[PDB]
Amino acid sequence: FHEAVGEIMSLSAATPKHLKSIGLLSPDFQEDNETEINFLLKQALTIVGTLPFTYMLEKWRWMVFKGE
Ligand SMILES: [Zn+2]
Repeated sequence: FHEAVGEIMSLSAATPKHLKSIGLLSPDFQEDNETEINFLLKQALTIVGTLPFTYMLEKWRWMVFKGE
């Protein structure tokens, strides 16, 4: 829960909608469907990248500690 609450803020803070309202991103900047794809893939390579590895490592550790 702690890390989830810490990460939800970072997820929203990185949106171009907030950036163009905070002044760092110029208002005359329209996000394209390709930049959205690039950002989503960059996020995915971390989020969905770390999931199967985490599950497999935990399954292996649980099966080792259980003696199977
Ligand atoms: Zn933290």
